[PDB]
Amino acid sequence: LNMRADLETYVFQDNLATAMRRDGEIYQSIVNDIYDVPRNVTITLEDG
Amino acid sequence: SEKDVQLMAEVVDLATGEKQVLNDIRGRYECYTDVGPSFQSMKQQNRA
Repeated sequence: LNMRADLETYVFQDNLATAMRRDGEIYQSIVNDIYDVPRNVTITLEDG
Repeated sequence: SEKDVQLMAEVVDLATGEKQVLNDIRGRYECYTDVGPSFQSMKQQNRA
């Protein structure tokens, strides 16, 4: 319970010191229009 | 009403915010009261 509690204060500390924290997996970045406009039945760019 | 689809931003629990929030149906019951082992994610329950 304390290890999970130290985790709540880990993230909100570390991310300020280290900076960063725009991370995930695979594609989420680069090519045409911004953010997550799709939504069904569209594949290959024009938001991208 | 039910009975429609729109993959990516499907509704599973999301409700209308109307013109002012804190609105909800009186049907807050859709289940029976039953308990079991602790699970703190949907994927944890799926393992068992």
